Amino acid sequence: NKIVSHLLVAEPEKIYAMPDPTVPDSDIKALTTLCDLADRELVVIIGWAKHIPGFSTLSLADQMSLLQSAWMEILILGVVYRSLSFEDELVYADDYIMDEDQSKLAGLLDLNNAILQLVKKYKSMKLEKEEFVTLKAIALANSDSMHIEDVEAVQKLQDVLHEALQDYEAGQHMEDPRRAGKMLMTLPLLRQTSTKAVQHFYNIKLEGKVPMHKLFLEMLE
Ligand SMILES: CC(C)N1CCN(c2ccc(/C(=C(/CCCO)c3ccccc3)c3cccc(O)c3)cc2)CC1
Repeated sequence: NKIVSHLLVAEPEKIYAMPDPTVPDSDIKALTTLCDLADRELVVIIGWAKHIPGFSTLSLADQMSLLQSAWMEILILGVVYRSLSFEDELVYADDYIMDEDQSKLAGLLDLNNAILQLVKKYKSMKLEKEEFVTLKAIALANSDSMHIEDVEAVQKLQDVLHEALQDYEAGQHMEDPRRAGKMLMTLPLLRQTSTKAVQHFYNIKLEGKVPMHKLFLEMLE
């Protein structure tokens, strides 16, 4: 329960979405709200990544290559998790919950129903925070960057969290021996949500004027 518990120990406190009650809800209102929210989560994810046992010792050039590859998947994974104790809604933040009608209004119904599949599949198999923490970290390790300096040391980080997930699953879950595989086999749908999400993010020109790669190196200092 070592890495799992240490992952568990390194979760960030809940950050809050804080929508304007002054502004009539709209397309522009929703995208503004979620934009500011993700910006704040990203600050917290650079912080949370630094606590991944092993992440700190790699290149700065490779620390970017992961976050730049994982950050949307990690955003989505958090939202997926908060969303289980609800029904057919997405909990971006405790104070911000979007349902089908609200997705259709932000121009995200397509993407959200996909993320709602991941909500469903996880709750269908009663996912545990220990499993969430360890999967969330796995997604950051296996983001498949195009350009890694130590293509060896990353596989180490993958192999460790991989072991952690088997050791834990073997341990607290002997009811199902083909269960980490099940857990690992959700990773694909989570890539497709992220891939579509990232594409939309560009199509409506949300990247701003400093490239994401530039912002990630700043924070990692
Ligand atoms: C200027 C730059 C530094 N910024 C800009 C904003 N950007 C951003 C905006 C929006 C998002 C999300 C979404 C979620 C839609 C899923 O249904 C999104 C994606 C594409 C288009 C419209 C909404 C998001 C995801 C999960 C959690 C969450 O809080 C926010 C992420 C990131 C981050 C960086």
